[PDB]
Amino acid sequence: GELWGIHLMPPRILVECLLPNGMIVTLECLREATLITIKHELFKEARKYPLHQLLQDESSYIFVSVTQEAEREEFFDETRRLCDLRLFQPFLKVIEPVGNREEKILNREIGFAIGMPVCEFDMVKDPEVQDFRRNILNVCKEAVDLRDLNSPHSRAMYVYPPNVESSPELPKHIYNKLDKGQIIVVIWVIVSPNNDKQKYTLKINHDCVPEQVIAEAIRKGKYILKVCGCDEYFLEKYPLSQYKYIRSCIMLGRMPNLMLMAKESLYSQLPMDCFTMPSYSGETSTKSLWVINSALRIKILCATYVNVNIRDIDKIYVRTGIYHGGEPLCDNVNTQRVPCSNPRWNEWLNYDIYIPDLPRAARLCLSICSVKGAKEEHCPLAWGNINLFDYTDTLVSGKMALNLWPVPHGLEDLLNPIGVTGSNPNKETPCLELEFDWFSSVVKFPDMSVIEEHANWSVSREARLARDNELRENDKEQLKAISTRDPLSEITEQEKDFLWSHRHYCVTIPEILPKLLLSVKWNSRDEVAQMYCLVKDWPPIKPEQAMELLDCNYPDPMVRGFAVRCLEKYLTDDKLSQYLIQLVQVLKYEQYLDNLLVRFLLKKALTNQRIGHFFFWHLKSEMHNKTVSQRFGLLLESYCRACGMYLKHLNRQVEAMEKLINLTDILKQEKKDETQKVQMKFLVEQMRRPDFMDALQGFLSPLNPAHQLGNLRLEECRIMSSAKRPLWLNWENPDIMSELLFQNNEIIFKNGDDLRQDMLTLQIIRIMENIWQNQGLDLRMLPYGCLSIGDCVGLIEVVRNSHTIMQIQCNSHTLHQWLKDKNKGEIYDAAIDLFTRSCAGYCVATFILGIGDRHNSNIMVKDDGQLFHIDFGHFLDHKKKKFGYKRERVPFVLTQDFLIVISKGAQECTKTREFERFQEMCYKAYLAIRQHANLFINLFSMMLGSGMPELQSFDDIAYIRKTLALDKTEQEALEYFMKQMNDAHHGGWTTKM
Amino acid sequence: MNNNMSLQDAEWYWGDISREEVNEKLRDTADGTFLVRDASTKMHGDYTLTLRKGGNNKLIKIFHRDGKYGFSDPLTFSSVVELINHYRNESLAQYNPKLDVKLLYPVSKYQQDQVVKEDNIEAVGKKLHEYNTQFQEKSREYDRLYEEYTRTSQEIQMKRTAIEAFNETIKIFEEQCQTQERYSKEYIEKFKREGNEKEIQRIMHNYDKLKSRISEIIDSRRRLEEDLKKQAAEYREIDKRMNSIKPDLIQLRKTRDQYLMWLTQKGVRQKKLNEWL
Ligand SMILES: Oc1cc(NCc2ccc(F)cc2)cc(-c2nc(N3CCOCC3)c3sccc3n2)c1
Repeated sequence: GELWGIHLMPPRILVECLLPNGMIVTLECLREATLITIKHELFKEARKYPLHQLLQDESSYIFVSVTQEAEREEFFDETRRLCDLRLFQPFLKVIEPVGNREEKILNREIGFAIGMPVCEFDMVKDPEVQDFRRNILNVCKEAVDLRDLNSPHSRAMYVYPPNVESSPELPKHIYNKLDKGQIIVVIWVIVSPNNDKQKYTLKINHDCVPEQVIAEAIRKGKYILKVCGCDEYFLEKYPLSQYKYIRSCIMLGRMPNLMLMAKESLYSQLPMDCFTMPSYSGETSTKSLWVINSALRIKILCATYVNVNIRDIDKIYVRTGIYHGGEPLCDNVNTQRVPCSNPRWNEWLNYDIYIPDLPRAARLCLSICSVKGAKEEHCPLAWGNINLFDYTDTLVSGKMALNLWPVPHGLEDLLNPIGVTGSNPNKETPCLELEFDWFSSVVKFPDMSVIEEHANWSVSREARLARDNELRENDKEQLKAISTRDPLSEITEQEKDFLWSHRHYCVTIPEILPKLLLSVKWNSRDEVAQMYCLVKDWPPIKPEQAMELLDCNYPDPMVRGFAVRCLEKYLTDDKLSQYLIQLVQVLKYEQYLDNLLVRFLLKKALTNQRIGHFFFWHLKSEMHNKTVSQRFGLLLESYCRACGMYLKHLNRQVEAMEKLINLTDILKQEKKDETQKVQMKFLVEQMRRPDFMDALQGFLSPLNPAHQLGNLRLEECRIMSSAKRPLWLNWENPDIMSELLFQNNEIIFKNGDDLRQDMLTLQIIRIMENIWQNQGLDLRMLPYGCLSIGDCVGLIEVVRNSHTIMQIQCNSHTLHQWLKDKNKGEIYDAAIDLFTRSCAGYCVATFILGIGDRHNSNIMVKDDGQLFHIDFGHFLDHKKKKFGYKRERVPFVLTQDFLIVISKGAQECTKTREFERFQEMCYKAYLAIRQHANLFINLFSMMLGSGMPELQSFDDIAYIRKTLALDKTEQEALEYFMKQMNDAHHGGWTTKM
Repeated sequence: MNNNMSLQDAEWYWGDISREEVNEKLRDTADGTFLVRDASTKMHGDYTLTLRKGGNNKLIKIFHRDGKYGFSDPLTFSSVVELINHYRNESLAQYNPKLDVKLLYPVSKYQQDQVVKEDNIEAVGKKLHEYNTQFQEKSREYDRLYEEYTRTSQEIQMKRTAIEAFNETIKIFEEQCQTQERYSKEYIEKFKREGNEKEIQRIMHNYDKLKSRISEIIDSRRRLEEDLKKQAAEYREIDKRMNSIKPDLIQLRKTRDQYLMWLTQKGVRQKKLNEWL
């Protein structure tokens, strides 16, 4: 709401105006009024009250009040109306302003974008936080100097980057759709202020450069090509087919409509933004870690309290363990079992590990656990993780207090080593007191030069060794056989000893690095020192393989540092945008706030506004989550400070969503028992108001920032049937060439349900599609837009001309009859082809991922024949629990209704040429995803710390291993897939016989 | 007797179960806890020995060549039972000094047989339906408590900020008293002389109105602190209720899993299982 306890104050309200003479003037206000309007009415009435003579003119003063987030905000922008101020209570203090006015407006705008004040970061004691804020500005200034180097073309490249594919080469089936390798393209040109349009139809090669397309248009330096409908430009000199708009038009079979526009006109429209550096920009005895001759021991002093029922629980205790990522470095140690009434221990727990053998990324994972014929169930009450070494390579010492976190929903593990490190900011919380040893004031982890020194010394005692012995053929084949194992396929102890024995030979097959790293004794400084040297000069690998080394099982700084440098060299901005969801979630696994990955992502976010858009929203969506609020908030502060003019565009988006949150909260809470018609009246009445009309019109779509959302078609806006009250919203496309692409932009707003699962599922579908198109299979999937923007707050893209199955049906032949009418004539074959190809990809895609059961409302069909799915509520068969099946179910079962459409009105739909042709497409598609199984496992492994119930552990990710059948042979996996389709179809799915 | 036992009848042999099913059984188990399964049909080797050591699962492949089994060449054991029972009575330090541990605790496939003593299939099938309904009851009960747990945690966080927002307001309203007390002393003292009580009547009326608002705002902040302690007690109360259901959810799941595991044996039809579940 806009006022604490309320949502909106109806115009007639009183406000306590506090003057600098001492008086308190009550004043009648309206909700629409601006500050200079109220300040005119205040100083009008101020003369009645005493001590008027010492008051100055209105122009010298400024309003001040407390906001919803407890900040003393100074309202410089006096055009801001009263309901948009976000006040705590209706009062307004006038004073004379001080300090840097340019900084204070920027800090409030950054604070509004992030969702918390910038002053909250200033009050942080932790030096890691303040070092981050200072040091990260090095990347920010490096980013702006990059995009201002080749100005003003590089200025335009930041704001309007070329949305292109990774590789310029076309697949064969894409190239064959062109006429002798040429596309027919139309370039529109505006005539004058009169606003008439004239087209220039061209016919050119698919690999032409935008400059050469402009050279052909002038027949039919100065100009640049803009996409009609979007705010998307072809500035860079790529092949014309490499752009996603042109590549889509070839597949869809549409005329690409470009707009001729002046280069001087766009360059002048750019902001030419600024980046000001903010205002915050006895001797110690240092001992080395490897000098300490002592085993690790940690004292658990006491736990303050824990929410336990004394009757139901038998005992409580403190479980602890030393962890390198997910792997325990030694045996987990527990405290003595004490009563729930008095949680107190005071005992030195001895861990079987030598302090020098502790690796750089070693972590103390701990929890308070409850206990319940000599059988007992152990359960976690609260959890917490501490990094043994801090961000400056210093080992922890002395006493420290750790406020523990609530256990995540569904986590039955006693410890949570995957979760974030650091104390809970909420102090009204279970607090475990513990004490580490104190040897010196500062115990440091050694430098790389010292590690190399020990590494050479280590291999010397073991019995140029790379080329001393000769690598045999039997050994060379085994290295290939081990590299073919998927990430979660566990290497054996023979294979670990083999991989380590041939660690020097492993450089010849550099994709074996993740297998080689799992073979290292991380509880042994000898082997880690030797691995550090190999990792230093390791041959670089393909970005998709390097993303494995950023998951929770690879916490070492050197291993991660290598992985980030592979992305710097070989990750395209296409594939960065593709995999951005997973790379943002990976930041949760990082030990420290400052790291090589966040610097890489922040630089790419500030040199590419398309990447920076989603980088903002993926971070902003999780700001409610206190496990990552500080990390993500500080990171957003870096972006919002340095991103330039786009912060103003983001605030218009942020303000638009918050107003849609306010109305849907009222509908869910206050209008719960009202009818949907009366709710629509209330909705329309509030949306009609000017503060809502200004906020919810003239801003960029969060689903795609190229899409401009103009005026609301408020009559066509609706509330949906669900109990969470989703809003079916409808905007005009205000672009001058809208009709060629699309006139109206429809988005389903949503406040109750979680859309991270659909966002992931739709990302995976897009990747699955991209694998098939590259391989040769033309299986048209429809990964529609879906972005999560908050705590169960998200947007969904509406597909035009899309109908559910139950709409068409409400007899088995009804679906085939509808599709024949919509595609009546000689274009019937293309519609059945598209339907069959669409069915195949979604039949395979849903089986692998294990999405919720497909009914007629979940399945949808388009006019052209493209089938697609909606509502991926759960996945990886999350409802295997709440039940007891080990079976891999088939969600999308093709009934008689669907088989008739593939078979073209045949009686025996399961025994035709078209169905057998359909079967082969599913088999080729299934094996295509099986061959890229590592990519998907890596992508899911990066999401384990996200907080989704469906992805908490490696047990949950193992569903795709069962459906793809990675432990089995390729042929056995295909025979498995055939049997699963046969069981679901009750014999209808024909066997190889 | 021991070595002459068949590999099928051995308690520690589990057949073609997945590596995930092995990970479930060895989760939070003691050192030397082990079982044997079939090897991956992609990879070389016949069986896989998974055992615990240092809180970690250790996969050791058992190969075969010409009537002999073992971990590496040369293969010296007659059967897999001879290989296992040898390392049940002797350390694996013989094979590899790294993992100095014996095969102490076999994870039996007759483990469920100890718990579910009832022989009849239909009787066990009925208890699975009963245990599943008791599990689903407490599952829906737990979800309802977690819905409250999140909603309560949110509203506490809304209130916690609002308390600080009240305190900033009170600081400003008390700064307004300081603003009055500062500039009123000079003007009231000039007007106490000259016999102008009409001036003091308006100023002291305005001063009382300021203190009246401070009293109300401090009362509103005081009333909010009672709602915070009230709602914080609900958070603690809900967390106690969930931590009592937590262990019941594990046992009801684990027991039902054993009853399902028992019916996985003796080839019970999938149709019957879904009707019971
Ligand atoms: O990614 C998703 C998730 C969910 N689940 C939530 C939900 C549940 C009930 C409900 F009535 C609406 C939404 C729904 C949709 C979803 N999408 C729809 N689409 C309209 C056509 O374009 C694609 C999106 C429609 S049209 C009528 C219902 C509906 N639901 C998409």
